[PDB]
Amino acid sequence: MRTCLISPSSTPQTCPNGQDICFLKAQCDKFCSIRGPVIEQGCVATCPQFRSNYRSLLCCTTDNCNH
Amino acid sequence: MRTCLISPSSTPQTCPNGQDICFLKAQCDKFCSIRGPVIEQGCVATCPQFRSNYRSLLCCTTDNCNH
Repeated sequence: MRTCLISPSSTPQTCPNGQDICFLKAQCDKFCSIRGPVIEQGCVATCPQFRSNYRSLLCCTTDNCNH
Repeated sequence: MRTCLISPSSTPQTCPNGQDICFLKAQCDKFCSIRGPVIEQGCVATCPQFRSNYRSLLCCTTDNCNH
């Protein structure tokens, strides 16, 4: 069913079977002071658990909602 | 220190000690199409779990990011 925006181009793509949630994740690694968070967009079966190094995490259930 | 928006007024509120995450949950009633999801915003210690009636869940760690 679901189509989501995918990294790195933020282009809409069909989700793999069993993954009906779109996500947008901004996470800081050891290099956040050099280049800021890495942005990841994709499909998931379950909204990921929030981590202490996430600037933000959006999970949503409308097509291409993860922007 | 963390400040988050609180529903329904989009009011910035100082989070209590131990709550460093702002969240926005968009949750649908049984009939959602006319008025859209109910938007709940606040401070929280841990990002909430995603539920079967959620159109979106956002967790973030910058002041007033939960919009």
